[PDB]
Amino acid sequence: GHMDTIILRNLNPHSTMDSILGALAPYAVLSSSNVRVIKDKQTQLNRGFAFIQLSTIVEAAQLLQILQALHPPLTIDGKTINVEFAKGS
Repeated sequence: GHMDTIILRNLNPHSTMDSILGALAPYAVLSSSNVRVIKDKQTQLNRGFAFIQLSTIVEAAQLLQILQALHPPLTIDGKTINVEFAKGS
Protein backbone atom coordinates (compact mmCIF):
# COMPACT_ATOMS: atom_id res chain seq x y z
CA GLY A 1 0.00 0.00 0.00
CA HIS A 2 1.64 3.19 1.32
CA MET A 3 5.36 2.13 1.26
CA ASP A 4 6.41 5.52 2.85
CA THR A 5 5.73 7.20 -0.56
CA ILE A 6 2.87 8.96 -2.39
CA ILE A 7 2.78 8.81 -6.21
CA LEU A 8 2.13 12.30 -7.59
CA ARG A 9 0.42 11.03 -10.77
CA ASN A 10 -0.31 13.42 -13.70
CA LEU A 11 3.30 14.68 -13.40
CA ASN A 12 3.66 16.66 -16.65
CA PRO A 13 6.85 15.95 -18.75
CA HIS A 14 8.02 19.58 -18.38
CA SER A 15 6.70 20.54 -14.90
CA THR A 16 9.40 21.81 -12.54
CA MET A 17 9.54 19.31 -9.69
CA ASP A 18 10.59 22.30 -7.51
CA SER A 19 7.18 24.04 -7.77
CA ILE A 20 5.42 20.67 -7.28
CA LEU A 21 7.67 19.79 -4.24
CA GLY A 22 6.43 22.07 -1.43
CA ALA A 23 2.98 22.19 -3.14
CA LEU A 24 2.66 18.45 -2.27
CA ALA A 25 5.15 18.18 0.67
CA PRO A 26 4.22 20.47 3.62
CA TYR A 27 5.26 17.63 6.05
CA ALA A 28 7.44 15.28 3.93
CA VAL A 29 10.94 16.52 4.77
CA LEU A 30 12.52 16.35 1.27
CA SER A 31 14.45 18.54 -1.25
CA SER A 32 16.35 16.56 -3.92
CA SER A 33 17.48 13.09 -2.66
CA ASN A 34 13.94 11.65 -3.18
CA VAL A 35 12.65 13.51 -6.21
CA ARG A 36 12.11 10.74 -8.76
CA VAL A 37 9.55 11.23 -11.55
CA ILE A 38 10.90 7.87 -12.94
CA LYS A 39 12.43 10.22 -15.53
CA ASP A 40 13.78 8.89 -18.79
CA LYS A 41 17.29 8.70 -20.38
CA GLN A 42 16.47 8.81 -24.12
CA THR A 43 13.85 11.60 -23.97
CA GLN A 44 14.78 13.01 -20.46
CA LEU A 45 11.07 13.45 -19.55
CA ASN A 46 9.06 12.91 -16.37
CA ARG A 47 7.09 9.58 -16.71
CA GLY A 48 3.88 11.19 -15.30
CA PHE A 49 4.34 10.05 -11.66
CA ALA A 50 6.73 11.26 -8.86
CA PHE A 51 7.76 9.30 -5.75
CA ILE A 52 7.46 11.83 -2.89
CA GLN A 53 8.72 9.77 0.06
CA LEU A 54 7.26 10.41 3.55
CA SER A 55 8.39 10.55 7.19
CA THR A 56 6.66 7.14 7.67
CA ILE A 57 4.61 4.41 5.98
CA VAL A 58 1.91 5.61 8.44
CA GLU A 59 1.94 9.41 7.78
CA ALA A 60 1.56 8.71 4.03
CA ALA A 61 -2.00 7.36 4.54
CA GLN A 62 -2.96 10.32 6.77
CA LEU A 63 -1.36 13.09 4.62
CA LEU A 64 -3.57 11.80 1.73
CA GLN A 65 -6.61 13.10 3.80
CA ILE A 66 -4.90 16.35 5.02
CA LEU A 67 -2.97 17.83 2.08
CA GLN A 68 -5.82 18.44 -0.40
CA ALA A 69 -7.95 19.89 2.46
CA LEU A 70 -5.23 22.64 2.52
CA HIS A 71 -3.96 25.00 -0.22
CA PRO A 72 -5.65 25.70 -3.63
CA PRO A 73 -6.16 22.92 -6.24
CA LEU A 74 -2.64 22.41 -7.65
CA THR A 75 -2.55 22.52 -11.46
CA ILE A 76 0.76 23.05 -13.34
CA ASP A 77 0.94 22.59 -17.16
CA GLY A 78 -2.86 22.11 -16.95
CA LYS A 79 -2.35 18.78 -15.08
CA THR A 80 -3.94 18.30 -11.66
CA ILE A 81 -1.41 16.28 -9.64
CA ASN A 82 -3.21 13.03 -8.66
CA VAL A 83 -2.66 11.64 -5.18
CA GLU A 84 -2.01 7.88 -5.34
CA PHE A 85 -0.04 5.55 -2.97
CA ALA A 86 3.24 3.81 -3.86
CA LYS A 87 1.75 0.30 -4.21
CA GLY A 88 4.65 -2.09 -4.92
CA SER A 89 3.82 -5.68 -3.85
